[PDB]
Amino acid sequence: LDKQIKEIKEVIELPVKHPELFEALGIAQPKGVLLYGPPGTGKTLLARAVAHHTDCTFIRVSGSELVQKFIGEGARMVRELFVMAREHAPSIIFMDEIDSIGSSRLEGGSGGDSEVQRTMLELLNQLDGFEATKNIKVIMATNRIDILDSALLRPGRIDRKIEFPPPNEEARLDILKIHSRKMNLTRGINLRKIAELMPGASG
Amino acid sequence: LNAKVRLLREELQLLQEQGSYVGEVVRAMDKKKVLVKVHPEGKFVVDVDKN
Amino acid sequence: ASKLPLVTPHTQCRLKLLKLERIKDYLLMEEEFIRNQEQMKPLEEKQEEERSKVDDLRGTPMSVGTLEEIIDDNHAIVSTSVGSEHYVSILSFVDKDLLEPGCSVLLNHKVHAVIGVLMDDTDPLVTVMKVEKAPQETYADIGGLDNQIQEIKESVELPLTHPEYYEEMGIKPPKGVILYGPPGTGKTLLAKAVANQTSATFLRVVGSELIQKYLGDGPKLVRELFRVAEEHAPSIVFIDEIDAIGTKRYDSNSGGEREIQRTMLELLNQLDGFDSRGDVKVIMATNRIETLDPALIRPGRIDRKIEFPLPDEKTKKRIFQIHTSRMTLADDVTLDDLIMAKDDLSGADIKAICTEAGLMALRERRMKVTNEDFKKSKENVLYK
Ligand SMILES: Nc1ncnc2c1ncn2[C@@H]1O[C@H](COP(=O)(O)OP(=O)(O)OP(=O)(O)O)[C@@H](O)[C@H]1O
Ligand SMILES: Nc1ncnc2c1ncn2[C@@H]1O[C@H](COP(=O)(O)OP(=O)(O)O)[C@@H](O)[C@H]1O
Ligand SMILES: [Mg+2]
Repeated sequence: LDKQIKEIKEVIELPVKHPELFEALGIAQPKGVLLYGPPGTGKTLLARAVAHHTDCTFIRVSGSELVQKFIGEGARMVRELFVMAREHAPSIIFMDEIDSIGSSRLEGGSGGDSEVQRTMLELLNQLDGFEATKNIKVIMATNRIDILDSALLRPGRIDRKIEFPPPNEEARLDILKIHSRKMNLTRGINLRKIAELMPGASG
Repeated sequence: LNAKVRLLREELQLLQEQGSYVGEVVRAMDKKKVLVKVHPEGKFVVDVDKN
Repeated sequence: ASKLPLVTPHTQCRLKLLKLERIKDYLLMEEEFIRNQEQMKPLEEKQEEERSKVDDLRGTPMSVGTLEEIIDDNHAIVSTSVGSEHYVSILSFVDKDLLEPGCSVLLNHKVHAVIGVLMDDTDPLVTVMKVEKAPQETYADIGGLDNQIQEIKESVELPLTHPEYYEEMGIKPPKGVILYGPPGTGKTLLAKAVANQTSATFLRVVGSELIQKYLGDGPKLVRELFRVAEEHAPSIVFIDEIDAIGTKRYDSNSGGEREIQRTMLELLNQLDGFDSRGDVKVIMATNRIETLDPALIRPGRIDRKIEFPLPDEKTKKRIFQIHTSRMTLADDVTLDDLIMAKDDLSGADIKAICTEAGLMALRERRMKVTNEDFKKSKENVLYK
């Protein structure tokens, strides 16, 4: 996942350490990244890793009611979490979309229409020029971008999109070598054949 | 040794006196007065010791 | 303490001088009168003796309580923090003018008598929807429109800055303004410019959060919003994407589609109820105006309707001029070729193309921008 690492570094790490480098070209610093791909291909760990290396307080919201008591007493709105974000200025907000959301009916198509989507719509509408403090970023992880509503696909809203294709032979072999280190192995495994015996899988 | 014995003897009388509550401070006010909250009761407006 | 506002001479005229001299003489004589008693019959310090007596009267702890009902002859029913309530009296040093139902009051520890009244502690909401600082630069950044800018200025700025033109002809300024048009053409941008220029308190709220998850919460939120907007000052209320409440439906909503109707009726009342409105201006904006209720837009609630059309090629050139003002642009590029890259591109595509080209040049650790960067940027942003 080296190319994805480079692409996310250009829009996360750079506009914190060297803002003047972006001011030299006189363009606004990006604030929106969207990651898309099949489930289990390594999106959430990547967001966690980049937030770890840049030293940013990694915050994520799932809209549950257990944690609500920490955000506020009633929290009629949803923007109230900014009251807690700006105290840890270099912060990142993460949001995840459920694996099953259709367009016909049932999940996604019927019942509800967005949930996570309306949350990012509100958040981006906030920090589009009305926000004073800087160094706040937003990320999602969804599959099948074609189902996103049109209000979120406007050319000026999302700054970057990144795709996570299912691994090929080399990626499967590397993941296997990474994850077999935790076990007591034996001299000579020839796990190349093991990788070649698994096809069209996930990481 | 005499000092430690005297202290041990006085400990019994010292320990008999009353306890003290624990609270959470909301925000301060004028002239050395603050506002505090004790969890199973309502909030109080209290004064501050000289130290 | 607002002794005399009639200083309209505002010059070295003998009238103002004589008025000031007489004011000084009156003040000196009253000072002598109010000092003589402290020099002849003090009977107490009266600077700290009374304060010491008052502090002695009230105990060192004092608890907070909620008023529920007050009788004129200095007593009331106060609910303690636990909930049991009493029939205590009222002292005289409590300045009985802030006595209102629901305000936290300071009661004595022993007899629970009302000794003081307490100021409140803001609200969580106010911070959520109070704009603090002006976002960015004023109308000089817009370009292209130049026509409805004067209309907005007539509605919001002119009634406040020069409230003399209207009084000569005796009219009330137009009340409501709504902005409609295709997406991505510069409505929120005009709102930002007004927010930067203006001097009143600016309140912003999106339409997608007017719908709640319980019963009867929506009308409550609307009422609280206009109460906050009313109780401060001359202010501006900005509501964005109203149609979002009539287009998308959420399963998290406890009711069905009728609670949306209840929220709508509440909003209509708040815009044109029979209470005295006061001094509040409303700005609304949407891109699907053929769906919302025509009873919400009748004259007397919304008086001005402004359409934002697609940009023309002159405005396209002006926008490209604006958005590459501080870019180290090479001499090879030409904007004319980019003008008709797409037949009906809007304002946002220009900024998208410029920023993406800048990023692509940033990758190669460069400073200038060449043609092939723009050529690839347009394909990256437009053709998916
Ligand atoms: N007339 C214009 N002059 C200058 N910039 C413009 C103009 N129209 C669009 N833009 C650019 O496009 C961006 C999009 O603006 P904005 O989102 O406020 O538009 P909008 O049409 O009100 O949006 P929406 O309908 O999606 O709420 C602006 O921030 C600006 O960069
Ligand atoms: N590219 C990868 N390399 C190594 N391990 C991976 C990779 N992708 C996934 N994993 C492992 O598989 C798990 C998949 O979970 P995750 O990647 O968070 O799913 P998703 O990204 O779809 O939310 C991770 O916890 C990680 O331990
Ligand atoms: Mg808008």
